[PDB]
Amino acid sequence: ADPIQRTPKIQVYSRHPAENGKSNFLNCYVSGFHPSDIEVDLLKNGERIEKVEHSDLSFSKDWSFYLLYYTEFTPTEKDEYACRVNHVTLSQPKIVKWDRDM
Amino acid sequence: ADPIQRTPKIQVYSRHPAENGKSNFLNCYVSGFHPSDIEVDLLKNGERIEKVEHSDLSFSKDWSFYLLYYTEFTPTEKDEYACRVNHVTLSQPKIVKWDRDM
Amino acid sequence: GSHSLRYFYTAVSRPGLGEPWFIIVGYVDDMQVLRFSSKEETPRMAPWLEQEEADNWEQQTRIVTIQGQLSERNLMTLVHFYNKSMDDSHTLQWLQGCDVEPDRHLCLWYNQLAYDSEDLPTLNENPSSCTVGNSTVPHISQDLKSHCSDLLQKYLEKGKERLLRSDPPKAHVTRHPRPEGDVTLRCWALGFYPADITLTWQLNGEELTQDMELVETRPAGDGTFQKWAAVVVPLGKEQSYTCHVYHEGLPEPLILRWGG
Amino acid sequence: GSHSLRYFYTAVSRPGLGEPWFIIVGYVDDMQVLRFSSKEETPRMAPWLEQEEADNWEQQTRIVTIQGQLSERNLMTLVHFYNKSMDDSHTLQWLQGCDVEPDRHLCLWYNQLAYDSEDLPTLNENPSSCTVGNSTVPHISQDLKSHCSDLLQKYLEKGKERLLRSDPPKAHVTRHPRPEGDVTLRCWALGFYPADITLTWQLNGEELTQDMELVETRPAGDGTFQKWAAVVVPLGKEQSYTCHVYHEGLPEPLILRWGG
Amino acid sequence: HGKLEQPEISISRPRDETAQISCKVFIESFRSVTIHWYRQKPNQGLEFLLYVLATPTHIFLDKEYKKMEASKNPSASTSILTIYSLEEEDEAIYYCSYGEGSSGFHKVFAEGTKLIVIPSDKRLDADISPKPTIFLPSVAETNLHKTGTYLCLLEAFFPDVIRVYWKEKDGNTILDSQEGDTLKTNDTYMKFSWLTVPERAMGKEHRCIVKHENNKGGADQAIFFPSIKK
Amino acid sequence: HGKLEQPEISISRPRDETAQISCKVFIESFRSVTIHWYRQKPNQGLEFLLYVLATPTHIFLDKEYKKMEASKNPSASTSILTIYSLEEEDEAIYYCSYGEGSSGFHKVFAEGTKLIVIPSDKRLDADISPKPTIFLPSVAETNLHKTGTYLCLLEAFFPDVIRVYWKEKDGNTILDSQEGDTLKTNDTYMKFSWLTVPERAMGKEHRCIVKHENNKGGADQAIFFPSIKK
Amino acid sequence: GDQVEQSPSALSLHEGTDSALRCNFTTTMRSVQWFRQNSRGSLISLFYLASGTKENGRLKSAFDSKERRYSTLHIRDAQLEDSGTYFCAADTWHISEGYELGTDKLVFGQGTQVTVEPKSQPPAKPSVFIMKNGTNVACLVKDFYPKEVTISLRSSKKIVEFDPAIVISPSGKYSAVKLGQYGDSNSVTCSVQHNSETVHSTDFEAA
Amino acid sequence: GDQVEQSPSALSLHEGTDSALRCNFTTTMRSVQWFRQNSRGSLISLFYLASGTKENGRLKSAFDSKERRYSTLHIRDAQLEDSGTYFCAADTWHISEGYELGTDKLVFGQGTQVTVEPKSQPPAKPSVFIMKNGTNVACLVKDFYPKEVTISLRSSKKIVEFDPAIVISPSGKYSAVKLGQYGDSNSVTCSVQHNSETVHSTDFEAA
Ligand SMILES: *[C@]1(O)O[C@H](CO)[C@@H](O[C@@]2(O)O[C@H](CO)[C@@H](O[C@]3(O)O[C@H](CO)[C@@H](O)[C@H](O)[C@@H]3O)[C@H](O)[C@H]2NC(C)=O)[C@H](O)[C@H]1NC(C)=O
Ligand SMILES: *[C@]1(O)O[C@H](CO)[C@@H](O[C@@]2(O)O[C@H](CO)[C@@H](O[C@]3(O)O[C@H](CO)[C@@H](O)[C@H](O)[C@@H]3O)[C@H](O)[C@H]2NC(C)=O)[C@H](O)[C@H]1NC(C)=O
Ligand SMILES: *[C@]1(O)O[C@H](CO[C@@H]2O[C@@H](C)[C@@H](O)[C@@H](O)[C@@H]2O)[C@@H](O[C@@H]2O[C@H](CO)[C@@H](O)[C@H](O)[C@H]2NC(C)=O)[C@H](O)[C@H]1NC(C)=O
Ligand SMILES: *[C@@]1(O)O[C@H](CO)[C@@H](O[C@@]2(O)O[C@H](CO)[C@@H](O)[C@H](O)[C@H]2NC(C)=O)[C@H](O)[C@H]1NC(C)=O
Ligand SMILES: *[C@]1(O)O[C@H](CO)[C@@H](O[C@@]2(O)O[C@H](CO)[C@@H](O)[C@H](O)[C@H]2NC(C)=O)[C@H](O)[C@H]1NC(C)=O
Repeated sequence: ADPIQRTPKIQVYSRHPAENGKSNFLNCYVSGFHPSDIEVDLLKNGERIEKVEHSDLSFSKDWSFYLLYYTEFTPTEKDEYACRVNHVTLSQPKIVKWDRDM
Repeated sequence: ADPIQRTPKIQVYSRHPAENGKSNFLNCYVSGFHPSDIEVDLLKNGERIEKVEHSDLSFSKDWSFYLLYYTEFTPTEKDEYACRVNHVTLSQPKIVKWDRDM
Repeated sequence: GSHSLRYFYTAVSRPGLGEPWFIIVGYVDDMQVLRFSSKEETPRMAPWLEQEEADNWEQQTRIVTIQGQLSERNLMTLVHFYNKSMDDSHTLQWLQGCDVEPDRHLCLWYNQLAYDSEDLPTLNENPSSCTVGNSTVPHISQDLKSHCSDLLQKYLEKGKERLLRSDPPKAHVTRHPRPEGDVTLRCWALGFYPADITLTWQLNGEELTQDMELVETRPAGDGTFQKWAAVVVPLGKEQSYTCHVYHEGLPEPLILRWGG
Repeated sequence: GSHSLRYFYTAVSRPGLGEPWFIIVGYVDDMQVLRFSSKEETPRMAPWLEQEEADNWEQQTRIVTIQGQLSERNLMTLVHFYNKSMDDSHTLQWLQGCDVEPDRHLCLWYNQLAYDSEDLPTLNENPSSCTVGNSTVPHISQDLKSHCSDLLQKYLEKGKERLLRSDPPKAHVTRHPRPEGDVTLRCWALGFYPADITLTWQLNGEELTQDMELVETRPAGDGTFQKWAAVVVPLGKEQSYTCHVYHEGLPEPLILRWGG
Repeated sequence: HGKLEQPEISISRPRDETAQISCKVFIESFRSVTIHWYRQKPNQGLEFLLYVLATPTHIFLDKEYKKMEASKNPSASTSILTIYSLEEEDEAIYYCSYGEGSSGFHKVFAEGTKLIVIPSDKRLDADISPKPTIFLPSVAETNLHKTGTYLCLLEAFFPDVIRVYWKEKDGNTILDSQEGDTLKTNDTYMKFSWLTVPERAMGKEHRCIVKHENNKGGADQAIFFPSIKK
Repeated sequence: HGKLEQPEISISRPRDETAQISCKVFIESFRSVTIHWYRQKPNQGLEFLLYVLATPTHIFLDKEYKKMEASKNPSASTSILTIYSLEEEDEAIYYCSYGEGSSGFHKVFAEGTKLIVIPSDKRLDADISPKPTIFLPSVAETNLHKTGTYLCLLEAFFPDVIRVYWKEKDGNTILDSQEGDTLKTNDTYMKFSWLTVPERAMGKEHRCIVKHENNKGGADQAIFFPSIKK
Repeated sequence: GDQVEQSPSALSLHEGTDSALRCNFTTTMRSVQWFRQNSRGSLISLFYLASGTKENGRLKSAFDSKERRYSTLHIRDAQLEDSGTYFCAADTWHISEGYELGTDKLVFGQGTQVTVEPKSQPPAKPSVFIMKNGTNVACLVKDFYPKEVTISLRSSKKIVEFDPAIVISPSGKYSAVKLGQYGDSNSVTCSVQHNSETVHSTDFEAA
Repeated sequence: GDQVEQSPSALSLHEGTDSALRCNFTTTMRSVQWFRQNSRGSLISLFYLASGTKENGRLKSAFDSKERRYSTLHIRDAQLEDSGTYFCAADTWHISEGYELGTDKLVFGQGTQVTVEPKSQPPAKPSVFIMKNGTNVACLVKDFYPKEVTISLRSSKKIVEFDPAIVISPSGKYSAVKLGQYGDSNSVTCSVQHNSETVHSTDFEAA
């Protein structure tokens, strides 16, 4: 491969301490990847959550790219979540299961 | 510096299409080994056959050496033969079972 | 305590769509203060900056836009300089900006470009300084390199609250049992602005810095960043592992322990 | 038909017993015709040779001996130039010979030596000529290079029976199936003379040069060579595989299928 | 006949004075141009001086309290290199160039012109132009080698760099001839070239096209090799 | 004071006469040594000639049954290269060399000898040998630099093959000197080299040493150079 | 300033040898240019590149981006039509007052002057010629070998002499002329000595 | 001598400069040797090889085992004390009409005149003094950089003046000396013009 490619580093997390019951935001912060175009979507129990705004596409000193997604959801101790991320890579899209620990 | 040594190759077979009963000669051929110091003995159902002669030491294009040890044997359906060759290049003396086709 | 301002220009190529794609995020000491792109006529500045009635500062807008226009020809020129088929998506990332701090009269300016992720040999030495100007000489001209010391100081007085702050770390550890027999000690740090923060686990006075788990210090999304560093520890030795959470928005070393 | 005489000098050292070890087998085509080493006063040539009360081989006797002789110094001046501990055994291989072919008045003089296993840079362009022409009579004829041809002649004439002969290859194919679903067809070639035999498996159509098991062609103690090449054939087809055997003896390339 | 031309090989003008060096560009779109000027000393590389926007940005060379050289772009379709207050170290060869491509450089360069600094000794003493004097082929060569040579030995000048050149006048096609180095003559210079006459085409005259800053008139000398009868 | 070195550095002998070069050998293994001889022409590189076996068994060079030269090896622990039938393309630099005892090879050559073939002159009678001309330091320099330079000027010498080094003759050792390339004097040859003596060593006597074939008696020149204090 | 270094300050080769020029700078560049200066002073571009390898004829310029700071130019089968002063040069992106992605100034190196001397093969004999006329005399020679040469002279009324000038003929040999201000108003002759063999221009003059 | 080609026929470098000398033979060679012979003295020896690559001081060179036909010699951080001619010579095993595995004959390349010129250096101002010898006045120009120089001896009854001597001084600067013979000897002062300035012997002689 000649076009210097860089694959994204994904993290999914709550903006504040997750206390299922009340509102907060679902964040998926993709960064460290390069080739601009990136498809990042949210998920709920398996489907595609919507009406999600994203950040002002900027980069790091290493000319790497970073984007942040976030939504207005109501945390519950039974609604499994994960981030949907696919971009110029090898394997199939990448889904990141949200976890209490991080 | 590190000398370039070449292990010995071995081929044990009958001079003529062997038929147990009528005579034939047993041949343990060795070739491609470099350091000429080499030990080669035939075996009749397990032991080192009395006296076996061999050819005069010659070598090939890549200076590798080759010798063939032949003996007078009377193949007999229920008598196994094989070759014993020990070189500066191998772990323990190698034995070569003599099968009638190969 | 050096403060700063940078603009990250980003432009892309689309397989024969005529007009390219692009943007221009701008920041100051880790806080976004400005913005611009195609199919946009103006610089939606930071809402948190209530400027007074008339926009007396847009010479930077002059700057950006032309950069928008010019953006094309560049990706154009860049494409022929290197043998590159106009059929393959291309991108040109550019970054200008500068630092600031009185004492030594600090004012260095960064201007760097990259083709498809490739530093582009600019002749001028890199981090160049800039604080002086001839006598009786207004330099109102097009350049941004001369409006740093000016435009930085401009952004830091129209929204001081969000640029003069220092939200310290709220840290706490957490125990999570390992079916394997070990226990992960996750030292969190939440709500802190000056992104540059460092957490660290020590074991009998020896930092375990290079042999611990660490996450790219991700963005809260509301105005600050979060970060947690962790370790695996013997079922028991817990109370022996400490978590030093440094940061200057915290006088002395914040130190944690936890377990249960 | 071309022809070629060869001498294989081979020498070894051991401790400091001084007495180096050596042999000088000399072949003509694939028939060894001369033996001579240490512990032999005379070059003991091959039995099967019309001998006519003639101590007229001296020239060959002379040459060989010396060669055997310098083996003392030679084998030695070769240790120091490399300063290799005279405690580790060493060997000095030498090869001279020529391939004549009057139908083209051709002659090629070979002369290669090698120390432990590496060739020795010599002034010679290894393959050279052995037919010299000036308009004179005297000379010093005592260079193995200037007789090789003649000697070859001698051997050929004094041996036309065994040397100038072609004993074709007798060939059969064997079917001795293997465990896991695919028969093994071994093509045989026995007692053919010049070792150069090329056996080949195929499908009427093409050859299977890339998927075969080939035994380097071995010798049988009567002055003939035998070789085999086999492959894995499906128990079904089992016959659309022919064995084309090629050799100097049989004009009509031998073709082999199984029994029926 | 050109992509960048630079008349006047050399220019010699008195100490602490102003000098004129210009290259007539021949390329339209002459406005969206950027012309770099270059300096080459005795045995040094070639260094950069300035760039012109092909539209009198009048980019000038200022070095702390000093305006040193000027870049410009008139109607005569040329850029001129103005050099102020001449001192010796400023004595060197000057080149004008630009870059073929929007994003690049096939880098097109010119012949360049060497600036000559002159102190006192004369008030334009004499003319100071090449002084010809031709030489006839050798009857000795014609006779024995059926070959001929002819030349044009000059003298009495000050144009340090006078580059000589010949070509078959009829089909005036520059044809590499050969000459020897420049030798001094009590603060005057004089070169001597020549040729290997194509054995069978020796007619009446081919031409010794000389050229110098100070040469009678201001045109390349046209020199011929007439025949005889007396 | 030697591993293998040659006597004279230049040899000028008559056309069609004999010339033999020499090379003092210094290895006891002598009887069982091998001495090598190469020649060299003006910037060409050493060319082999002959080898001298362990003691006699002399070898030589016939040119189709007419000898050209011969290496020898006598009592005086040295070998010798003779040259008969002298001609110009036989004039060069001859070198001696030996190959380490037990077949080793850090090959050693000597300083070599230039073989000059001299034509004719009445009966060649003239004093052609070095001729000094000392010059002491310059007070200016002494005064201002606290240095002192000397000039060793030799002329009216012939071979044209001299070696001149400034040895601090109070103690045998060499001093970084400078020297002018040898210029040809109409029918002879001349040469000079200087020495820059530092301060704290100005007090010592230095001697410039000339070594040249045709030079009086047959020994190097002893040129002493005072050292004074005022 | 100071940030470029050409390999040999000068170098000379035989017809049919193979050598290379190197030159490096560490201030990252966009491209390295290669030129040949004629005696006329004209600047002949040889190669152009911002990426790896290129080749044509015998000259080949090599520049590679592992740092984009060093470039080499090798020569194979070097022929007479090559000698000259070679230069390496580097250009770099120039950013306008606006944002026009242009090209900054070119940086050259010191000068490595190539000098390609001819093959050495069985010599030949030098045929002198006559060239003089009016208090002026200068000998000639067509295709001889070594720079080694001495153009003797035969005049009646002598004055000071000057330095010669040996060029390099087409065939591959040397040639030359030795200036000389003499008299002998139409009469002069030349004499040459080379390789112990002398040649009087007279030896060719016939009638 | 039909089997060894020395790469550079000539080469020059400033201190700190770098370079290589190639040398390949028209026949298998067993061992290679690289010599360096100064002005006109002995042949010093730098390397002996039979396979591989050795490196002494700054120099490095090699013979590539599997080829036995090519040798290379590099000079790094060149320095004035590396001037002089380099020679590469190799050999090969021989075989007597009696199988004596001998090896004597040593082939030499054509040689390479390596010349190290001084670092580019800010011009230097000479010092001029006058050596004397009734009828003999010598002009000594000292520690000046740019070689470009003009020395003249102001005298009236000038007998014979010789060309000037210009040797690379110790410190890497240039130096010169020039003799001649005169009548007014004692009067004779020497004037030096270098780098547009003028320096007089006189300028220093105290008084
Ligand atoms: C030898 O002396 O060389 C000189 C210089 O090249 C020759 O001088 C002349 O005569 O060359 C030609 C031939 O006569 C002259 O050309 C003429 O005479 O020019 C004038 C114009 O001024 C006009 O009459 C015609 O145009 C002629 O062609 C030329 O003027 C002479 N050169 C000078 C300046 O003196 C000379 O002839 C030659 N000697 C011999 C014997 O060949
Ligand atoms: C300047 O004039 O050069 C001349 C000629 O080279 C120098 O002349 C002398 O003195 O040079 C040496 C040094 O004194 C003399 O050598 C001595 O004197 O030779 C005699 C033998 O005759 C003996 O005393 C010792 O062997 C000395 O070395 C030499 O003889 C002189 N030359 C002649 C022939 O006159 C002269 O010294 C020098 N001037 C100065 C001030 O340096
Ligand atoms: C120039 O000579 O380049 C070298 C750097 O080494 C070379 O470059 C790399 C990228 C490869 O091509 C590799 O093959 C070469 O090694 C510099 O030369 C010297 O390098 C020394 C170590 O190799 C180092 O010790 C010296 O400091 C360094 N400079 C010196 C003192 O010569 C050099 O700087 C470059 N330009 C030059 C010669 O000025
Ligand atoms: C050189 O060898 O010979 C010439 C010519 O004979 C010598 O020239 C001079 O100098 O000889 C004497 C001695 O000075 C003078 O009177 C003549 O006028 C000169 N001849 C001419 C006409 O030039 C020259 O001296 C000599 N060279 C050397 C170094 O001895
Ligand atoms: C001698 O010097 O050996 C070298 C190295 O093998 C040869 O170099 C070249 O020229 O070999 C081939 C033939 O031109 C080229 O393709 C190689 O690129 C080049 N080797 C290198 C890396 O320089 C020489 O040609 C050879 N000399 C002669 C006169 O044969």
